[PDB]
Amino acid sequence: MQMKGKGKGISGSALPFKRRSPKWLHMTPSTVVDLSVKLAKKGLTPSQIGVILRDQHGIPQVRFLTGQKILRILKKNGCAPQLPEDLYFLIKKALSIRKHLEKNRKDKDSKYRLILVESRIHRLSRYYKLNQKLPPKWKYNAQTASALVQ
Amino acid sequence: GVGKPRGIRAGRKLARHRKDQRWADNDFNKRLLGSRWRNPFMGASHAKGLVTEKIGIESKQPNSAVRKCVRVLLRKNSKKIAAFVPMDGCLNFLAENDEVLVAGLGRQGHAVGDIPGVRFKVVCVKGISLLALFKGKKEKR
Amino acid sequence: VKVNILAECLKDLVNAEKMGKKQVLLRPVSKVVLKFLRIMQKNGYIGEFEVIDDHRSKKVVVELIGRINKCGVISPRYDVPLADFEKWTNNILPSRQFGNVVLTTTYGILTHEECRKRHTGGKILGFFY
RNA sequence: AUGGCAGUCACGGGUAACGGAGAAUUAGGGUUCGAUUCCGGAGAAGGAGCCUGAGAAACGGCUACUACAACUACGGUUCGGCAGCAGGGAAGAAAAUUGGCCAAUCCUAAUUCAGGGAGCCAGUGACAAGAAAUAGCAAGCUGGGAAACUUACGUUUCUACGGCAUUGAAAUGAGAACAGUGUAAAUCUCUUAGCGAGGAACAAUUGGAGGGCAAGUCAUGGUGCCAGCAGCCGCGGUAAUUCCAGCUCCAAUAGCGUAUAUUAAAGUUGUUGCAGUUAAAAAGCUCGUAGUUGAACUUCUGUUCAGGUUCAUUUCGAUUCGUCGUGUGAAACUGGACAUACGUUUGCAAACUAAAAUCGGCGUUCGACUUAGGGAGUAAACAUUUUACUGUGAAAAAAUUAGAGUGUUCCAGGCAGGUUUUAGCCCGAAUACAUUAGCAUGGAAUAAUGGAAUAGGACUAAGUCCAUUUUAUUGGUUCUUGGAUUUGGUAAUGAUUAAUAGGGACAGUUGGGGGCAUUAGUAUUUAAUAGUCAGAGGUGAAAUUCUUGGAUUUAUUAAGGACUAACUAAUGCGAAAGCAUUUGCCAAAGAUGUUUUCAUUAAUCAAGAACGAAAGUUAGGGGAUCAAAGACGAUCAGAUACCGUCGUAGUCUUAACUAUAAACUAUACCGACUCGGGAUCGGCUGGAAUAAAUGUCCAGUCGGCACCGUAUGAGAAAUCAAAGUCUUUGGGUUCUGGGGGAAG
RNA sequence: GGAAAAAUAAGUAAACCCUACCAUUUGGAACAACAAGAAGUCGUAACAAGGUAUCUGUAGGUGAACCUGCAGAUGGAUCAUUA
Ligand SMILES: [Mg+2]
Ligand SMILES: [Mg+2]
Ligand SMILES: [Mg+2]
Ligand SMILES: [Mg+2]
Ligand SMILES: [Mg+2]
Ligand SMILES: [Mg+2]
Ligand SMILES: [Mg+2]
Ligand SMILES: [Mg+2]
Ligand SMILES: [Mg+2]
Ligand SMILES: [Mg+2]
Ligand SMILES: [Mg+2]
Ligand SMILES: [Mg+2]
Ligand SMILES: [Mg+2]
Ligand SMILES: [Mg+2]
Ligand SMILES: [Mg+2]
Ligand SMILES: [Mg+2]
Ligand SMILES: [Mg+2]
Ligand SMILES: [Mg+2]
Ligand SMILES: [Mg+2]
Ligand SMILES: [Mg+2]
Ligand SMILES: [Mg+2]
Ligand SMILES: [Mg+2]
Ligand SMILES: [Mg+2]
Ligand SMILES: [Mg+2]
Ligand SMILES: [Mg+2]
Ligand SMILES: [Mg+2]
Ligand SMILES: [Mg+2]
Ligand SMILES: [Mg+2]
Ligand SMILES: [Mg+2]
Ligand SMILES: [Mg+2]
Ligand SMILES: [Mg+2]
Ligand SMILES: [Mg+2]
Ligand SMILES: [Mg+2]
Ligand SMILES: [Mg+2]
Ligand SMILES: [Mg+2]
Ligand SMILES: [Mg+2]
Ligand SMILES: [Mg+2]
Ligand SMILES: [Mg+2]
Repeated sequence: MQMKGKGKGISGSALPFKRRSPKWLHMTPSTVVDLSVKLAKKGLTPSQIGVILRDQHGIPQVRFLTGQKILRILKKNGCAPQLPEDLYFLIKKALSIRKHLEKNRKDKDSKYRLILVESRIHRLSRYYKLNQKLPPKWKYNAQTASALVQ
Repeated sequence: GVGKPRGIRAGRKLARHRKDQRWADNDFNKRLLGSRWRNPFMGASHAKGLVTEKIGIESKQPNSAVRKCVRVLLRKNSKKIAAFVPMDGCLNFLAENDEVLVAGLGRQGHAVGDIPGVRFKVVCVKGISLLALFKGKKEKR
Repeated sequence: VKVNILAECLKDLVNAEKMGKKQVLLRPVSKVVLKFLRIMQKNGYIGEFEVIDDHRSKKVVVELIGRINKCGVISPRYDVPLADFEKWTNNILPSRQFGNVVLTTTYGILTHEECRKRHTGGKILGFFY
């Protein structure tokens, strides 16, 4: 359960058996691909886009319907979210921590927490770099983070 | 699993571990640290020497007795040695300054339960086995 | 995490015959887990068994006869020349009468014994008796 | 030019370290040695230099230096180097004759005849190894017995038998010897005549007799914690089972003690195979690159044929002292074939079939003979790259194992077997193991690695450009052959699931988690404002202490520093240390909920970092209470101690530094399993009553402290639901221990 | 024309000295120090709640064992009491 010798459980999510698309719904792969890229253009995470398509337009599992995973759909349509949610977010809070730390240069529990969060980011870089899914010269230090802030 | 690692790729690890955790053995640690060479005999099994004087030593704990002992000077080594003269009348043969052949008593270290700081046995006087001098029909000078 | 599910599945099963369970559900399963299973089955240790299709990696249910005394795996699956056999036969097996040391070969997976027939054997996999 | 090496241990140090072949013990795995007959290396007193030669830095050749050895008429000289043999000296626990010869094995030379301390002979020689005597037989007496004869202790007999300072002759090597064998000679052995055994002899020792450790229950003598024993327990102080000695016993026995290193016992160094709550041993706690370890999918499967294989057999044929053949069923192997299904080309061979030809009889019935056709049948080219496994090539000899083989058995040599085919016969000198790295090669599992995702790939046709073999050669075209592109065609064009793994998004919610603010509340002190009155305070008793320049006391109020009561419990959160007044911000967290994405991203970790009550430290703050040191009372035989009166540092804080603590569950983290049961804390989902409550209850269920009962499961036990799923000994990984004290 | 002694430069480099450093051995004393033992001497720490408990850490003092402050842990002299 990641960086935790003691805490560990089970959040949820278990894709139902039937691999086909729900009955009630009618939507050529293309129909969705539009919503997906349209929604995406507005500036959305494939992570969030899929959420809409489930809560809003009853599409449980875009992959099951298109035969395409969201991020892929998006990448094929130029609408690819440069840096992956994964890294992006970690770095986001990783940063938020730093700002809070400044005015609270004494908050130790937070120094620690950041240490863990920065640790993770180095784990993703190792990964995303190895899958040639991020330039090798990539480096999160403080400038890589503030670089995205601009 | 247990402490030891069970990988087919981790032989090296186990190897170094054994070579290391192995220093915890005295028998090992002993011969490995050329300790045997530093004792009075310099590893040797026996040593010749000259009687420096016959002294007596007192028994320990539940025993009370005058042990016969000779202080010897080993030849090439040149050390003061505490040597227990065996059986009954034995010391009556050891004349001061004679040549004596000494050996240890049960594994070089602890002396016989009774003795205090003596680690050696006397087997020859002027190059004449003691036992021989102990039994009349054998030898005497 | 998890590793050598053959081991995961195997002990879960032993714990079964040992506790006297009437049947067992093995959660993480693979070709290996199944081959080993039909080899025990074929030799008559376990009873009929069903593989449920977990859309991820199947779950198996094995019926328990009551003849399994022990069935485990062997840590790293060392390599074993045909010459290295008696070493392991006298080692793992409770006698020169229940020879069941499953090995992996290039010739697939054979009984401790079959490997001498085919004349090859190779890496150890597990044992049962 | 600036590289080359390194934690997958460089560089440096030690080695009573020359490396192998091998040696000792060995269930398996291991442990310890290899100076030393084979091989390779190095060296000749240390060190450098050189002549010569095909060949050495030789070294039984030379030059100089350092240290030495021999002669001298002291001018000078040595064919002066024994780690060659034989010897001395030395060292020391420790290792043989200043012998013989060239006869055997080989060597050297101009070389059939010469030389060889190689080598062989012999001497010394209990290193060590093989075989083996110190007595055997019988009469008699006799114990036993015993079977008997048979109500008792008596006779016959016999026997596994067994005893004897009684009997008797046979046997025989030691021994010692004319001969013969053998030898270069000599010694010895072997064959063998004359001679050769009866008790101190022609001969057993060595080491013990409480326990471990086989053997005295002697009422034995001496000794008296003395002499001495004792491997470890322990013997011994006047009646010793361990001393001295007698006797009798035991053990191994031409051998047996002892000392030291070493092997096994040592699952007491542990890969197999340990331990780690309390016995030694989990680090205080988290992060984290090296290292180690990693989820699941990709021809499954069926039919038939065949070769053996096995096993079964209400069974068949053969043989005998235990096998074969035959049939079934069965399994699996194999190998084929075929089934969208492990290959393609070649050449060979080919096996059968469909057409066409020719030939015969009467267009057809049929037959033989041709082209086409793949299996099958070999060899080369292909199936991403290794691991790993099969197999053979290689792994010197000797040694180990081991076949044949009566060296008098045996060690062991490798010889030997039959003269009755004997101027010749028969038969031998086999075989296996050899892991680690290299080569050839068969391969389907696990494991790693790889191929088409920007795109591009694949197959195919044409076009174009570059390069090019044979065409005699040089050009120019063309063309074959490689490569580059463009295009068009073909193909289901190309991205496994989504791990009751992990990372993110999101959603209400929960917490004494944390950082800034803020905010209270009594209380302790101390101060003001009033109020009295003689005692307060403290102890078991009192005593220093305080007090009518007013104490203690009562009311109001204020200042100040710390502290958070009661609610507060096997309840909550935090990595741990630790965290409880209100309210407001700041970034964070679990769990639950998910038909959200991402899809191995992960487990643990040397290095290397973040934290870590107290106490303590530096420089400032602050200073109410309590209080180490200190000052005092009392208590005691003693009290600088346990009580009492005071009091400094600290205790509080800012900023630095310090890292330990019974930093405790004394129980490493991740993972899977297995008994029962309710009650909890957080989230969720159904339901019922009221009521329509951020409530209550019933029922589920994830996740979190904890308890109850119980185990034909664990343990030394206390005890453990894990301290369990470990002799039926192996999910992954880190740290730690190896009798005690000296010692952390 | 060959060619001895002599002499020559660069070179291999013996020995020796000086300047640093390594390895292996071995050495040393009064007083001191360490080791072990006891019915020495003084007291009594610890076990028994061992005079109302040990024990860990840190700090300060003391003939001596040890006492004392602050913080812990029970291996405790409790597994327990809002009505
Ligand atoms: Mg889980
Ligand atoms: Mg004793
Ligand atoms: Mg070296
Ligand atoms: Mg060696
Ligand atoms: Mg040699
Ligand atoms: Mg060579
Ligand atoms: Mg010599
Ligand atoms: Mg000769
Ligand atoms: Mg000759
Ligand atoms: Mg000539
Ligand atoms: Mg000889
Ligand atoms: Mg012998
Ligand atoms: Mg003769
Ligand atoms: Mg006689
Ligand atoms: Mg005797
Ligand atoms: Mg004796
Ligand atoms: Mg005796
Ligand atoms: Mg007596
Ligand atoms: Mg012995
Ligand atoms: Mg030991
Ligand atoms: Mg095919
Ligand atoms: Mg708060
Ligand atoms: Mg007071
Ligand atoms: Mg106030
Ligand atoms: Mg609470
Ligand atoms: Mg409160
Ligand atoms: Mg710090
Ligand atoms: Mg201060
Ligand atoms: Mg008094
Ligand atoms: Mg006070
Ligand atoms: Mg509800
Ligand atoms: Mg409930
Ligand atoms: Mg145990
Ligand atoms: Mg219980
Ligand atoms: Mg184990
Ligand atoms: Mg004392
Ligand atoms: Mg203390
Ligand atoms: Mg102190």
